[PDB]
Amino acid sequence: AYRDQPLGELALSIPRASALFRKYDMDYAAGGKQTLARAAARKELDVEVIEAELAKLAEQPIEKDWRSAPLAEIIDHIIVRYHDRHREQLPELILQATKVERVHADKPSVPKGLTKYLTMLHELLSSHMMKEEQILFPMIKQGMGSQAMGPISVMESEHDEAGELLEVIKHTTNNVTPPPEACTTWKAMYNGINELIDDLMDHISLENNVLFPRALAGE
Ligand SMILES: [Fe+3]
Ligand SMILES: [Fe+3]
Repeated sequence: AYRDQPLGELALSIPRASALFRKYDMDYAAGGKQTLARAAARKELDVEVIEAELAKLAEQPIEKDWRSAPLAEIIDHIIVRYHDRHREQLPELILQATKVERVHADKPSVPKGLTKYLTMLHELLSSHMMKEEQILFPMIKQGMGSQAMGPISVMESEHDEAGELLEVIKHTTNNVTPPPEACTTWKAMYNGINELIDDLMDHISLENNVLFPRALAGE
């Protein structure tokens, strides 16, 4: 019956379900309202297998369940756990990609364009996180979340843009899989990319699937 539940709710209730969905390239973050059934069908996946994997994960509860946590605590968590980390992650990745694209320019597997797309993502996240921290999050903390349809819709649109950039970054890097000739810096950079993707999806998931709907509902 997991297939009839939304991707977002599964990711938020089952430990490491997020990483399972990442493995299947299912967008539980911006597309978290869609059922696992619909997502698995769009990708021609055996949904029974996925339900078995989720059942194994669900043997234990999620260590921290944010679905019912105070919105102020969710906001403060987002800022430290995700916003502050993205601010450090992206500059480092941009410099690594520049070095990789230069040093391995001749090699056929080099992820040409990676720096460009990381820079685009960094520019988007920088302004985006500033708008949330300076406009939307204070509004929610003040209790005006029920009036935030406009601002939230803008943020969710920017989340979609970030999702599109993540898709290009994954394609450019053969789904963040380095070639055999990959140097240490190359492999380390891909590990950092996967960490960024993991974090940004959980980050967007927490906003799209918990903070924003609960704020709009007046919680
Ligand atoms: Fe955010
Ligand atoms: Fe956001």
